[PDB]
Amino acid sequence: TTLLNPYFGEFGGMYVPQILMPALNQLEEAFVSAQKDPEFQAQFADLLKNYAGRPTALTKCQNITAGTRTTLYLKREDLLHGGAHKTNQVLGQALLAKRMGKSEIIAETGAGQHGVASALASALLGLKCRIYMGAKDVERQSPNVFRMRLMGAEVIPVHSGSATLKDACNEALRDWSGSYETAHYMLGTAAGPHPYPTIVREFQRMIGEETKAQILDKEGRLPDAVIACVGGGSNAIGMFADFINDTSVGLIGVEPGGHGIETGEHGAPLKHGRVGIYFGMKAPMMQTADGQIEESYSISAGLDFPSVGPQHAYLNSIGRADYVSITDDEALEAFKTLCRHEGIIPALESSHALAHALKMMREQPEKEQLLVVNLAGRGDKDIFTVHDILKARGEI
Amino acid sequence: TTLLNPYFGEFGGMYVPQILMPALNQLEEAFVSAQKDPEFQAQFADLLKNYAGRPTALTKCQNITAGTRTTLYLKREDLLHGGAHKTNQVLGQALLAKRMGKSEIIAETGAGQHGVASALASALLGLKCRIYMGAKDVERQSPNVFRMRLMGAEVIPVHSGSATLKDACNEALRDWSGSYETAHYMLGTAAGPHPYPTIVREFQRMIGEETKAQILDKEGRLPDAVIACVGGGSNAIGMFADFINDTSVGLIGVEPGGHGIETGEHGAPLKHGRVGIYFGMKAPMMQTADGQIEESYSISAGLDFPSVGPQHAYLNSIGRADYVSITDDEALEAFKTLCRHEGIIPALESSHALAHALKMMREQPEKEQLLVVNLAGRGDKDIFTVHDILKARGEI
Amino acid sequence: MERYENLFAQLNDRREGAFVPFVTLGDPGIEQSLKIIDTLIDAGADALELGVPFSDPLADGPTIQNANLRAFAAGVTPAQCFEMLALIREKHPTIPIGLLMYANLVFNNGIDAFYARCEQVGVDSVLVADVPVEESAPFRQAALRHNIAPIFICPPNADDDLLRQVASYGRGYTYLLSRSGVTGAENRGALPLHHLIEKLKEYHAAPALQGFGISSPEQVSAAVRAGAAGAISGSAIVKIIEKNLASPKQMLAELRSFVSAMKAASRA
Amino acid sequence: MERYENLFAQLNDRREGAFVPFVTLGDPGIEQSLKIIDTLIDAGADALELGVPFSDPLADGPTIQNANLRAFAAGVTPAQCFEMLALIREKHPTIPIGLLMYANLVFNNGIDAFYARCEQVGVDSVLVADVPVEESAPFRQAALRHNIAPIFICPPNADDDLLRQVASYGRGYTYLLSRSGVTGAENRGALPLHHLIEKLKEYHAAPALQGFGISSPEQVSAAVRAGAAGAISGSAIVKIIEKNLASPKQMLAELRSFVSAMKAASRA
Ligand SMILES: Cc1ncc(COP(=O)(O)O)c(/C=N/[C@@H](CO)C(=O)O)c1O
Ligand SMILES: Cc1ncc(COP(=O)(O)O)c(/C=N/[C@@H](CO)C(=O)O)c1O
Ligand SMILES: O=P(O)(O)OCCNS(=O)(=O)c1ccc(OC(F)(F)F)cc1
Ligand SMILES: O=P(O)(O)OCCNS(=O)(=O)c1ccc(OC(F)(F)F)cc1
Ligand SMILES: [Cl-]
Ligand SMILES: [Cl-]
Ligand SMILES: [Cs+]
Ligand SMILES: [Cs+]
Ligand SMILES: [Cs+]
Ligand SMILES: [Cs+]
Ligand code: NA
Ligand code: NA
Repeated sequence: TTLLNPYFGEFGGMYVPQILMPALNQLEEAFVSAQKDPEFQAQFADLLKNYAGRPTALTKCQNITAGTRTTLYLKREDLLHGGAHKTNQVLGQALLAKRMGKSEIIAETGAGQHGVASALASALLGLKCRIYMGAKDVERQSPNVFRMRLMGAEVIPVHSGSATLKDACNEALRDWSGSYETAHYMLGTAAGPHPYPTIVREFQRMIGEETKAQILDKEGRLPDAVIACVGGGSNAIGMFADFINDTSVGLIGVEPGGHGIETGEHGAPLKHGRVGIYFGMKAPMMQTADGQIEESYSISAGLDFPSVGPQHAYLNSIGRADYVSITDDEALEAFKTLCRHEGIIPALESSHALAHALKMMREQPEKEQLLVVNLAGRGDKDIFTVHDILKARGEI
Repeated sequence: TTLLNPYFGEFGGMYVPQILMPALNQLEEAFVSAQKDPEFQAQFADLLKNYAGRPTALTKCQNITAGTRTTLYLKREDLLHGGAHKTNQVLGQALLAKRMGKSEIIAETGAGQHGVASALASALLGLKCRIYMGAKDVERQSPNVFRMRLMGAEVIPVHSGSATLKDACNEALRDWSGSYETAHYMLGTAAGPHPYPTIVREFQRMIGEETKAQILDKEGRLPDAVIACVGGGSNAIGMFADFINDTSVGLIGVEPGGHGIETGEHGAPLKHGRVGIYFGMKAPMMQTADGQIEESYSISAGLDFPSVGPQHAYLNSIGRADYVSITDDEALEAFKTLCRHEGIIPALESSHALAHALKMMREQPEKEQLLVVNLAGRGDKDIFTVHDILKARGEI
Repeated sequence: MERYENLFAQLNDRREGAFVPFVTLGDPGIEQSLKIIDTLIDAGADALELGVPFSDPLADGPTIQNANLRAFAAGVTPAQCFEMLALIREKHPTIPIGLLMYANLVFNNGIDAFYARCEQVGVDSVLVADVPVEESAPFRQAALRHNIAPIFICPPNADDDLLRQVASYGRGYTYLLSRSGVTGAENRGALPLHHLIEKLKEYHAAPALQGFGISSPEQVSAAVRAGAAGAISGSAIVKIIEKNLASPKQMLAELRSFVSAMKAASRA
Repeated sequence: MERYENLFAQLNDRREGAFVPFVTLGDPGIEQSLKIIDTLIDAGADALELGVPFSDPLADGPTIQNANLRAFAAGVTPAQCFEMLALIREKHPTIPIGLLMYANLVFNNGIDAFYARCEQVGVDSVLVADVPVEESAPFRQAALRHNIAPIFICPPNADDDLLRQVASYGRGYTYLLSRSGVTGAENRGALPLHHLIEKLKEYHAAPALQGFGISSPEQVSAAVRAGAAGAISGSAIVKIIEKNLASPKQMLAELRSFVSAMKAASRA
C-alpha cells in the first residue's frame, strides 16, 4: 500500500526485498508531508540559493549558431556549487533524512559526481556519509574520491560483480537493508524503486521552472525544445518536468551511443536495450540474452547507469518525449566546439545533449527553432580524457 | 598628461617605455568614457549576469564558527564562470578592447587562472588571444594551459629571466610595445601602470557592492571586517572598494607567508618587501639587495605576483586597510577545515583569507564579530597539491 | 505435486524439524556442484534451496556474492542450471527443491515461461528475493498455474496485514526472516520470532522455515523449539565450499559432517 | 664635463656622424667584456652605450635578454659594473659613456646616490628605459645635479608637446627611436624620421642619435643623410658576442670588422 502510484504506466514499481518496504513507505510519507510543509520548503530554498547558488544563468550562445535560424540557450547547472546538477536534489534528500530522524547517509556513485554532491550536503548538514563506488570506478576517478574524502565521507570500493556502478547500487541497498532505522539511502538519479523517481524529479524541477521563467523573459515564448542527456534521468527530468503539460514544447533526451548503437558498445537502454527488473524497478536495461545485467559504455563517465528512469520510459511510450543517441565522436566534437566558440568547457555527459542540438541546427539550418540545452555539469574534470584522445589521434 | 591622478599617494605611476604612453593614455580615456556610457554598462551587466552568473551567493558558515561569537559569511566568487573572480574584470576589459577597436588580446598569467579567464572572454567576444606564461609555470600548470588552448588561445611559454610570472609580465609588455595599435593588454591584477589599478578595481567592485547589499539584507548591518587574499590585489580591492568610505568596516588583506616571514621564503612584499619601480609602477616589491626583482613563494600558485597593487600600499600607509600574512601550513589547515565542515573546497589562495578569519575567531572566541571572507576561487585545481602534501606527511 | 506437504506431514510424525541447506548451482563448477548437492542429501538434508547465479544478488552478503562469482567463473548459465535441476530431480523423487531467484532472471524470457520450465524440471517452489508481496501478483499466479509454490518472506518487521497476505498467498513454506540485512553467517538474528510463528499458524500459513544467519546446531533446535517447521542454512554451507576449493575430498567430508550435525539438531 | 658637446663639435668639423655601439657590461664575463669594449673603441666607436644587467629588461628583445642572462651567469652585479665603468673611464679620457638603466636599479639605493656614483666613475649620460618624460622629474634633476646628461626618448609617435619637452629637458643627445617594439636587429625601422629631426633642431634639442634595429652601414649613412648626429647599434653587436662565445679571438676580430665598417659609413 502506498500514497502514490509507484508506476508510470507499466514502468517503475518497488522491486526490493520485503525487508526494505517499510523504509520506502516511510520515505514516501515523509516526502508527501515535506511537500506540504512551508518550513521544509523554506529551508530547501535557503540552501539552494545561499549555498548552491541558484538561480543558475540561462546563457544565449550566439557564436555557435551564427548563420542559421537556431537560437540556442544553455541552462547553466555547471555553475551550481559542486559543478553539476546533482547538488540540487541531494540538498532536498538530506533535509528529508533529517525530517525522518536519520543521521547517516548512504550513496552510490559511478563517475563520482553524485558521491561528491552527497558528501558536500552531508558535511554541511552534519550527517555521517558513506559512499559505495565500484572498485574500477574508484581507480579511474581518484580526483573525485579524494574530494569525497576531504569532505569527510567514507568511500568504500566495491569489488563484487563488475566492480562498477551497478555493483555499487547493489552494495548501497545491501547496507540500507540492515541500517534503514538510522540511515537514509540518497539515491543519485531519477530511477530505483518508488518513491525515488518521483522525489528526484521534484527536487530537480527548479531547473525547468527557472528555464521557463528565463526564456519567457528573454524571448517572450516557450522553447521549441529542451534537450538533456540521459544517464539515469535526473537532469533531464528536472529540465522536462515543468514543460510536460506545455505540449508545444519538445522534450528530447539523449542517451550515449558509445562506439555506435550497431557495435553494442553503448549506453542507450531506453531505445536499444530490453525491459528488465533490477535496482527496484521495471525499466529498459542493458542486459545479456539470459538476463544478466550489463554495463553501459560511453566516453563520458557519468552516463554509466545501465538502465533509465521509469518516467522517461513512460514519456517515451506515450510519445510525449523523444529519445535519441549521440556517439562518443559526436560528443567530443560538441565539447571542442563549445570550448572554442563560447568559452565554456562542458561536461562530456552534457556534451551529448549539445551534440544533438548542433545536429538539429546543422541538419536544417534554415529552420527557425528556439532550443535550450541543459548544461548539467562543467567539463574541467574531462580535460585529461580529451587531452589523451586528441593526442592519440595526432590532433595535438 | 592624464585625466586621472596616476598615483595613490606615493604609489603607482606610469613607469613604461615612452613608446607605450599613448596606449595608456588611450586606455584611460576609453575607460573614463565607458564609465559614463549606459550602453557599455548594460553590455557589461548582461555578460556578468547571463554568462558569468552574477550575482554570486553569500554563504553563511555556521559549522565552522559553532561555539564562538564569530558569524562568518563567504562571498562565493568560486561559483563564477571560470571558478574564480578573474572572470569579472576580463569581461569589462574585453569590452574596452572592442570600444577602442582592438581585435587582439595579450595577457600574462602565473597560475593560469587569469589566462583561462582571458581565453574564455576572448572566445566569447571574438578576439584573438595570446597568453604569456613563464615556462616553469607552463610545466607546472598543464591543466590550465590545456584549458586555454581548448578555448582557442595561443599560449606562449616564456624562457627568459626566471621563467615565471614576472617574466611573462615583461613579455606581455614587450609584445604590446610593438602591437598596441591592434592589441589590448588585458592585465590580470590591480597593479601595473595607470590606468590598470583603477580599471581593475572598478571592474571588480561588484564583489563588495553585492556583499554590502547581501549582508545588510541578512544581518541588518555592515560587516565588522571583510578579508581577502592579496597576490596582486584584484579580488581584495574588488571586495574592499565599496566599503572604503564605510570607515567602521575593517579591510584586511592577507599576503602569503610561505614557509614563514623569517625564512625569506614568502610572498608578502607589502609588509615585508621593499618599495621599488617595476612593471610600470612604484610599489613594494620582492627584490634582492641590489635591486633585481625576485619571485614570490607560496604553497598557492596564484599568490605569485612579486609586488602588490599601489592602492593597497596606499590604503595601508594611511591606515585604512590592514595587511597580514598566513603561512602555507595555516592555509592548508583552513583548506581542510572548510572541506570537512562546510562541504566547500576553497582555492589555496583564498584559503589564506579564510585562515586569517579562523585566527581572528579562535584567538578571541568570545568576541562578537561579523566577518566576510572573499572566496575568490574554487579549490578543485588544488587537490593534487594537497594530496601530495598530506601523503608526504603520512596523513594519508 | 505436494512435496512440501508430504515432507512436513512426515516430519510431524517423526517429531522433527526440517533442515534445508542453500547452495548456488554450479559453484564451484557444474560437476562439483552436483556432487555437493548429492552429499547434502545423503547427509540428511530434508529439502534444498538452490540459487541460480545472478549478476546482481542484492539480498546476499559476501559469502554468497562470491559463490555467484565462482559459478560465473565456471561459465554457468541459467540454462545449464535448469539442466542440473532436471538431473537432480531425476535422481531424487521426493525431496522438495526450492529456487532462490532474482526478478530479472524470472522476467527475462517471460514470467509464465519461467514457471513452466520449473514445472518441467520438477522444481517445487520459487522465492524471488527482490519481489515483495506488493509486487508479487504475476509471479505467484504463474507459480500456481504451474504447480510451483510461491515462497513469501515474513520479515521480523511484519504487521498483521502482511502476516495475513503471506498466509493466504503462500504455499510450500513461509520464509521466516531472522533479521534485517542480507544473507550471511557472520550475523546472527537476535529477535525472538515465536509471536510471528504463532500468528502464521493462526492464519493457516504454509509451515515456517527460519532463514538468515543460521550456522549452528543450537539455532536449528531453537527454531524448532520456537514452533517453526525447520531452518535454512546458506552461508555456513557455502563457506565450507569456499574454504575447501583446493580439496574436493575434504570439502565433501566437511559438508557431510556439517549437514549431519545440523539435521541431528532438528530432533524435537 | 662636456664630453658629448665636445664630441659633436669635433664630428661636425669632421663632417661625420657618431657611431655608438651598445653592449651589456659583464657579457660574457667581466674580463672579456672589458676587452670587448676596448676593441669597440679601438675600431672606431665615437661613444658607448652600456647596459647594467637587470632581471627584467622589458624594453629589450631576445638578443639583449640573452646578454643580460649571460652576465648573470657570470655573477655580474651592479657594483661590479660600476668598478668596470671606473676602469673604462680611467683608460679613455674623452669618449662619452652612456648607461642604459632600468628604473629599479636607479631607485634601489636612492636616485640621488645612483647619479652621484655615476659622476664619481665618470659616466656622461643615463637613459632609463622604463621612465617616460611624464615620470622623469627626479631622475633628470639628480642627473643634472651630478653633471650627468638625462637621455630622453623621442618616439616616432611623438607630438609637438613631447618634442618640446625632450628638447628642453634633455642633454647630451636625444634618442631618436626608429620604430615601436623592443630592441633587436631582426626588425628594421620603416618610418622616415627627418621631420622629427628637423623639429628637434628647431627646438634646440641635444643632437639626435637614431637607435633600434640599426645593423647595417646603409642605415648609418641614412641616419646622417636624414640630419641625425649619428646612430646606435646594440643587438647587431651583441649577436657577434653570442655567435662567438666559443672563440674570444674570432669574437674580437668580427667586432672590430663590424664597428670599423659601421663607423666608416658615418662619413657624410
Ligand atoms: C556530470 C554528470 N552529468 C550527467 C550525469 C547523468 O546523470 P542523470 O541522467 O542526470 O541522472 C552524471 C551522472 N553521474 C552519476 C553516474 O555516474 C554519478 O556521478 O554517480 C554526471 O556525473
Ligand atoms: C584563484 C586565484 N585566487 C587569487 C589570486 C590572486 O590574485 P589577486 O590578488 O586577486 O589579483 C589568483 C591569481 N592568479 C594569477 C597570478 O598567478 C593568474 O592566474 O595569472 C588566483 O588564480
Ligand atoms: O544462511 P544465510 O544467512 O546465508 O541465509 C540463507 C539464504 N539463502 S536463501 O535462498 O534462503 C535466501 C532467502 C531470501 C533471500 O532474500 C530475501 F529475503 F530478500 F528474499 C535471499 C536468500
Ligand atoms: O640595435 P638595437 O635594436 O638592439 O637597439 C639598441 C638598444 N640599446 S640602447 O641602450 O640604445 C636602448 C635604448 C632605449 C631602450 O628602451 C627605451 F627606448 F624604451 F628606452 C632600450 C635600449
Ligand atoms: Cl502495474
Ligand atoms: Cl607623485
Ligand atoms: Cs542564430
Ligand atoms: Cs557562531
Ligand atoms: Cs496457505
Ligand atoms: Cs637641450
Ligand atoms: Na540511459
Ligand atoms: Na602580495
